[PDB]
Amino acid sequence: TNRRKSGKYKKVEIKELGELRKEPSL
Repeated sequence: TNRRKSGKYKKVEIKELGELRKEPSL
């Protein structure tokens, strides 16, 4: 498996999983 906890992911993964479709706003 791939451990996404590598760390860039706080920005990277959250951004691409969501900002392409909804606001990156909280």
